Amino acid sequence: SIASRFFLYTGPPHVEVAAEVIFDGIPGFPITNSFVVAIIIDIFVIALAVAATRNLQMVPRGLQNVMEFILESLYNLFRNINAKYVATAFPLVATIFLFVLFGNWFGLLPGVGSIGVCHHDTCAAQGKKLVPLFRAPAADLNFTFAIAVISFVFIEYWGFRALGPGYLKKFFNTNGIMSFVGIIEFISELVKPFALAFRLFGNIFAGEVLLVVMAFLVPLLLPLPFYGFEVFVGFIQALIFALLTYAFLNIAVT
Amino acid sequence: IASRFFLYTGPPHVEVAAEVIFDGIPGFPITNSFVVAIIIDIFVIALAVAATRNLQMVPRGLQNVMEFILESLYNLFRNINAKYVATAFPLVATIFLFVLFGNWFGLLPGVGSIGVCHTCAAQGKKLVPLFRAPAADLNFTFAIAVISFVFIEYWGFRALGPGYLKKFFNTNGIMSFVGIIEFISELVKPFALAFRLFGNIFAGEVLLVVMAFLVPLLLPLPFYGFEVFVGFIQALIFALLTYAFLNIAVT
Amino acid sequence: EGLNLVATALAVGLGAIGPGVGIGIIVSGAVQAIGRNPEIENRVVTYMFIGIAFTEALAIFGLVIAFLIGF
Amino acid sequence: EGLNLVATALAVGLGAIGPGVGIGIIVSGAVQAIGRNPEIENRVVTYMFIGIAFTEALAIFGLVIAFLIGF
Amino acid sequence: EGLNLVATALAVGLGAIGPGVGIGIIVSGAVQAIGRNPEIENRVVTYMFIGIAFTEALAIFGLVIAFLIGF
Amino acid sequence: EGLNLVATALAVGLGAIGPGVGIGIIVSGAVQAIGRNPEIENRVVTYMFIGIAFTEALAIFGLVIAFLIGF
Amino acid sequence: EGLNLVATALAVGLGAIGPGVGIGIIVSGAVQAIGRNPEIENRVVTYMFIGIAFTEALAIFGLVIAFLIGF
Amino acid sequence: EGLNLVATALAVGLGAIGPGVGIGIIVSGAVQAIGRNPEIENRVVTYMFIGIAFTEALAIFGLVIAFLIGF
Amino acid sequence: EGLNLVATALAVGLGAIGPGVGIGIIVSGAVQAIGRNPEIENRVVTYMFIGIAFTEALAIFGLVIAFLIGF
Amino acid sequence: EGLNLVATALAVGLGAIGPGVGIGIIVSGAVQAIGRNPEIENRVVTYMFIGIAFTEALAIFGLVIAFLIGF
Amino acid sequence: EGLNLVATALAVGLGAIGPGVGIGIIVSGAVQAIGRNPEIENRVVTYMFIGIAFTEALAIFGLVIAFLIGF
Amino acid sequence: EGLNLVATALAVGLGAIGPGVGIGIIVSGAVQAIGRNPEIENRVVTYMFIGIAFTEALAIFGLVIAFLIGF
Amino acid sequence: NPTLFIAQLINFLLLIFILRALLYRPVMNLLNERTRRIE
Amino acid sequence: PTLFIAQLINFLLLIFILRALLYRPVMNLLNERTRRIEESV
Amino acid sequence: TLFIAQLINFLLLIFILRALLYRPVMNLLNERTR
Amino acid sequence: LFIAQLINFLLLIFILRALLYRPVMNLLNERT
Repeated sequence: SIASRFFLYTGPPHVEVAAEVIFDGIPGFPITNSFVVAIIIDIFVIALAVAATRNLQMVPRGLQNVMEFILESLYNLFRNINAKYVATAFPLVATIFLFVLFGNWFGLLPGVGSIGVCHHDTCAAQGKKLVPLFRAPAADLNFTFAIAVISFVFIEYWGFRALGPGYLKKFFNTNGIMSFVGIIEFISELVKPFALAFRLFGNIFAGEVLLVVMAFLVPLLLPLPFYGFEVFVGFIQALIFALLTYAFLNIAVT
Repeated sequence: IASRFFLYTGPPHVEVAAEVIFDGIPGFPITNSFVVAIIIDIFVIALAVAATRNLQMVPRGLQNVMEFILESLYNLFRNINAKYVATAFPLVATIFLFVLFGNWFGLLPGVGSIGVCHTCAAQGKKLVPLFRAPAADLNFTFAIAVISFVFIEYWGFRALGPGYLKKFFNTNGIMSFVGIIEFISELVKPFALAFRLFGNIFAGEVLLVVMAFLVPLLLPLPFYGFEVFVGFIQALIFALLTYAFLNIAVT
Repeated sequence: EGLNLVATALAVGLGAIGPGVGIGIIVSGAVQAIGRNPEIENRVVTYMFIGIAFTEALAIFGLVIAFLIGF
Repeated sequence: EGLNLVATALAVGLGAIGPGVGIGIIVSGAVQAIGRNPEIENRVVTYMFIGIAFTEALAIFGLVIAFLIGF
Repeated sequence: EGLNLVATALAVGLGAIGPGVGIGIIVSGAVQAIGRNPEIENRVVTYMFIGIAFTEALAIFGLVIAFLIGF
Repeated sequence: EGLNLVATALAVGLGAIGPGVGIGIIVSGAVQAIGRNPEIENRVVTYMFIGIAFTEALAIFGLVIAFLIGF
Repeated sequence: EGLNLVATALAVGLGAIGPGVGIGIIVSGAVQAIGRNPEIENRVVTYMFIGIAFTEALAIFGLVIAFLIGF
Repeated sequence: EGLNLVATALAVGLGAIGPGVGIGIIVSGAVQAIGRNPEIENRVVTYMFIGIAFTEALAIFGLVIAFLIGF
Repeated sequence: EGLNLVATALAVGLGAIGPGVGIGIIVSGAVQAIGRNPEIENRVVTYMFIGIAFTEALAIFGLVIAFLIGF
Repeated sequence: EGLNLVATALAVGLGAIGPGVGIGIIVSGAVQAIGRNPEIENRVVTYMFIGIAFTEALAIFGLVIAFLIGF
Repeated sequence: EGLNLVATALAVGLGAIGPGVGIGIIVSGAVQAIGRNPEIENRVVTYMFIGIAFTEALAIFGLVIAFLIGF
Repeated sequence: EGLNLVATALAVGLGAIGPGVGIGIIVSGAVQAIGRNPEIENRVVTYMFIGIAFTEALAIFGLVIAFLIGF
Repeated sequence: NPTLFIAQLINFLLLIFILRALLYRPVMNLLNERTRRIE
Repeated sequence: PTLFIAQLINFLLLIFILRALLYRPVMNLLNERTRRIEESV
Repeated sequence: TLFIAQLINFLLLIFILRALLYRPVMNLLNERTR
Repeated sequence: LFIAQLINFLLLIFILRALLYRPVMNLLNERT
């Protein structure tokens, strides 16, 4: 079944849009193809949380155990990184990992690159062009930019509060060592959130492009190692994003 | 502060060329390189006769300096090979002494400035520099490289039987596939030597000339130091490589 | 002209050069760690796998950019 | 003219090779240190991960430059 | 004017330079490790294999893209 | 003309490749030092971070020049 | 026109850049393993030959691509 | 004729590549030596700076050429 | 024009750096092994001269094609 | 034409790539040797400075041609 | 046309980068093994010079090719 | 045209990375050896220095070609 | 607008974080109870 | 569209392949959690 | 006119070398004589 | 000019050989 592309040719990679597309027409702010998926992922997270913590059984079992294990692992990792600031940042770093992970896995779901609304696929026969539905929020720059700037504001606030006025201007008055490194540190901190957002943006985007291209080459048994690589790298990207945020906080305070 | 303030001497001077033949009015015309080679030979002869005119125990002064320089070279060559350290000593010792003073001569005031012509540059004369470093020419350097290669081949054949051409063009298997280019490398050992010695002095003197054009004073002093260093390194290293090649040939 | 083809080829090749030495260093270090008291096998293979995951992520970045240029 | 395609190719290829060897050496040193001792593995894993983060920052900067050039 | 030929050349060369330097490190590290001790033996062997396989994928692209250009 | 695009790509990539391997080597050395001796990691961490900043200065210089050429 | 000749030359040059250093690392590691101890020489020589064949695969890929472009 | 832009871009990138890896290996060696022996802190780091204050200095020269494009 | 000369330049220059460093790596590994143990010189010598030859072959291709350009 | 600016940039960059990592390797080796035994400080520093002088001589060799291109 | 001159420059350049790192590795391994065992200081020297002659032949071939196309 | 002018820039700039890294590794290895053993302080000075010249010679090669193109 | 879309995404992320704070609080309480039982 | 069918087939194959190896690890993690709960007593 | 600058540079270099290397060279020569 | 340079080098080599034969003999006598 290696040459199955002859019977089923996927066609050219129509999915090459480098921006969010409005799914439902709205007079005000439209709902983008990534915003609906973000809402769906939030709904799924709420559903699993309310399923796990509805009873609050003493001995964890089943779904409660599964939810507890990952949270405990994240708590232990963050305690390993820093001691006293885990509780101050645990919800934000925890939700920045779980929320983007399911969206990352949502990209691997069937129909992420094919199912869509009208404005050779299916809608090319009709006059209206074919746009994809179910686009991961991480594939959209707006969501990544928002979470990166939220994390940046958080670390700035918790560095200013931790070191008082010192974090306001580091040790610029040294003039021996912390004179040119200080501005270097400041510009590094300036480019840090852009790197954070772009890391999640490019990885998922390249994931969609690779998944579509592999279908174009051979849409049977060829994109399976790439599918495994992508489902692994989405979780790994979420984990490294959370760990990077907490480590940036830890180096900010100290 | 120590500002340059040498705009008068900062005129455009980026002239560079290969060996420049001298007037050579008589037959067999000479070059500017082969009057510097002659004067370095005269200087070496004068130093040798100064060291030789009074030889006695407890060396002191110029004689002690000559003994220390010669004994250091003898120790360095013995550390490589002790069998031929006396059989090939005069050649390597002559190579080091002749080149080193030739390299240091290019740093004297007048090298690249004293124009033989027919200095004399306001006019239309060629203003050929009288003092050109002998090691910065592809004639003297090629001559010493080829005579070193001849010495290596002769002594590499003096005691090897017909076995010198056994490491090359052999039928030992894989040794054949490396035996040819090994000979070919042996072919290019003199050339690689000459282009090594010719360029380094030429590169240094051109660097000094260019730095003179950029800022005439207080800029090129570290480069003058680096060049007076690297000249002695090159002079020593040519003899060291000659001895090492001879040792690897006899073995 | 065929300059687009040259762009695609240069993209894929120069996106593949980095990972080639990358995963090589990764696996060399991992096997070296294994050879010294092979008792931490699980951890070392997991860290090697996440490292090569990042490395192949850059490789896939280069590959997909080259493919998109091929369009 | 197609020179934009060559620009994107150059950007992605350079941003790919730049850190690939970097992250390879990162994880190689990390796994070597882990093999030396597993007691402080977490503390040094944090540092190797932030180094990988900086390398990815460089790589993705190179990648988004190519994306900007493409549009 | 024949830019596809140089495109294929760039593809092959820049996609083979990566594996060329990679595989040598890949299996050389394991060779010196197993020279240090032969007890673990083939348990490490598959690793370089899959490691080679990883960069082999790059090598595959280093041909495949070129094979796309050449025909 | 499109020469600005290849200019920006050249700037970012060529100024990013060096710092990538530089930071990789820096963090790998700090990793090795911490693993063999974790008591003095504080000075080790400080020196590693100042080195990271030193090379990130060059990386940011390249990125800023690329941005300036872009606009 | 002339692009075919430079294409073949670049193909062979960048198909030799990789396997050269790869073979170098291969032989260095193998001979170090030999220097460690005897009685494992045959296995590590077989592994070294495997690595040599792996690099020669890329070498002959570049060579045959250059020959095909020459035709 | 935007050759000035690609000129300054290539200048800064290729003057940043070298000092980056130079600083990387400098810091790696320095932190390794520091981990080996603490009380040499004031001495070795000075040589580190003696290296580092050279490395980026050379980079500035390349950056100077970049600024010389604006001259 | 001079495209044939450019091809000769690419063939002689590129494709020699690979073996140019491979020879050094091979002989340095052999020398390190022979210093750590001189009682296995013969075998080392064999594993020397084959490996050199192999990567020398990689140089040889990059030579001969250049001569083939000379015709 | 503006190609002279490109020539200056090429000269400075390609002359900076080499010594930029050369001086780094010099300092790394010297600092590692000092850390191994802090009693050979003077000789090690002198040889390190000799290496620095040679590498900076290479850098100046690039710089003077870069300036002469402007001439 | 000056294409012959740039071809000559490229030929000598990429012919010169070949040996340099190689011979550096050669004599670095040689001096390291000599320091490891001062007793062996004759065979190591011969094999180091043999390797140097092996690798510098490529540079000499590049130089003579550059000279041939320069006249 | 300025192509001849850029040819000298390539000639001087190229063939500097090779000898630069060679000088770096030569001095690093020699300083490491003399640190491990001061008794070899004579020999380690001699051999490394001639190796220096080797690397240096290569750089000078490229440099002279620049002038061979510059005038 | 793109700015409006970014602001809306930020608001959605903040709301998700606030909601997960309730979920994290039950998880924290469960972990504290487990630690107390261990104590 | 045929893209939807191809994506569904690929997703089904990938899910089966991943589950064939993840059944052991998820069950092992659940067993470890159950053992910890039992050790709590 | 470059002759004056070359002479000045050579004199400065000779003075610097003599000032910074007379004592060690003289000590080495005296030790060799002894 | 190459032949002239080689002849001059050979003459200088002979002169330095005589000078060293005097100095090598002097050093050997000092050693004994």
